Amino acid sequence: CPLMVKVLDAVRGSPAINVAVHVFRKAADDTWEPFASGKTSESGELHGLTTEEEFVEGIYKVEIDTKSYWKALGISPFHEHAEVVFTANDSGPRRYTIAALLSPYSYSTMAVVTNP
Amino acid sequence: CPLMVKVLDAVRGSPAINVAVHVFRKAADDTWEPFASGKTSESGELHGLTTEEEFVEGIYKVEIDTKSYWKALGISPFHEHAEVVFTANDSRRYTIAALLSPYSYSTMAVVTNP
Amino acid sequence: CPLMVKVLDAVRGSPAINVAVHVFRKAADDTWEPFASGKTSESGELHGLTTEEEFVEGIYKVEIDTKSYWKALGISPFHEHAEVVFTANDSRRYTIAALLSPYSYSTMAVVTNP
Amino acid sequence: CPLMVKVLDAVRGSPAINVAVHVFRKAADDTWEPFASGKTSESGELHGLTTEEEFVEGIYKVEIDTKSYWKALGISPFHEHAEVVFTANDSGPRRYTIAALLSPYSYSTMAVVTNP
Repeated sequence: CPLMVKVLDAVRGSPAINVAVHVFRKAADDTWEPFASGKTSESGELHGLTTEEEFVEGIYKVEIDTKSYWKALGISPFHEHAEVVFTANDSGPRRYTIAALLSPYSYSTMAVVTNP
Repeated sequence: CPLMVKVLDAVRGSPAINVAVHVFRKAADDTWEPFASGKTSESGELHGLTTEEEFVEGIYKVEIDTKSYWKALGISPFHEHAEVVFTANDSRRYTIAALLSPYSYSTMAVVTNP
Repeated sequence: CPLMVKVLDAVRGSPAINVAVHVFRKAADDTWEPFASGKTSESGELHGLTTEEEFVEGIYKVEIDTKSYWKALGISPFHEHAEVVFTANDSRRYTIAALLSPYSYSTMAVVTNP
Repeated sequence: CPLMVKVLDAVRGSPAINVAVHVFRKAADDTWEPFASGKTSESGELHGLTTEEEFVEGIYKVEIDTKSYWKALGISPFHEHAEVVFTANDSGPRRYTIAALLSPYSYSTMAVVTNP
């Protein structure tokens, strides 16, 4: 898995389930082009977004739709989403795990980058 | 001061000084319109971005230039920048804080009523 | 003010008010000796814990009573308290910040030189 | 695994490997009694600390020896360790994952609690 996203809920002490995630890649004309999307599973993880072949060098944006997540649990949160923007694969293929820990008025995000 | 931004450095345990911050407001065509900008002070804070008159309800984006901060320190970072996107609601002062590490950041909003 | 403690609430986006904070200093027999205490203010801050004369080099523990904070709000929390343990070094002011959620907390130290 | 500890390094974007972890349980006389210990693996995880039978109700303290970790990487960090203190199994057996994200002058800790 070259790109995996994991989301946790710091209010419940649980995976954040059914969180929508949209990935974009910056195009030549500097616009954000849709690249992949999905939703987190019961484990809070989203696998299978892309492949080694498709996940070329570029600048990527992972959008985690946190506001929709919170509202469905009865909470009106601060952020619209959590964005994670990074250059990927510029020194060759890597595996990326993007983690996000969510609270209504805060989030943390961490990346683990490993060489296959 | 309806909007203040504070940035901290978790590698050195210090304010993050001279960090560029850009604020955008979402326009009717869904594009991001430049709204305000500046650089953090020696206290890691950025004051005077906007005014009560000007800071109307809407969706705002605060972009914090973290990559350039780390690059100047000779540290290799993960993110291009940190982004904080939120809706301003009438019914208060917003403090957006960001705690920076090379491969992680934490952001928090403190919303208080005068 | 050589030591200040700030506590924030990530569920409500506010200062964490009236949080009990206890500071201990490690004694020669390795036990924790009560050193200072108080409750956070309406700004979530606790000032005046100690003085320059009294805050000598040594290992200190700051205990933040998070469980009681959440219980009063009717929210079920994970931790008994948050603990911040560190060595004071001569060669500055310490700000210990804690950002609280029911099953998580983040703590940060800002160490600055007058 | 009723109790697992996971540690990540926010400077390197990697698991925190070979981090010593000491677990204590509060005794009847309110002293901290040694309960289990170990070190994180190449994945940043520490498994096998205890068993369902041994991990009874109580107040537990997980000490993560962060200072020793940082010093060996050339960094003089702020904290002596990261402590995580919690009541466990007071409503029956649960599985606990304690995660810690480390920086030299900060850390985050999160617990995921699941019912078998």
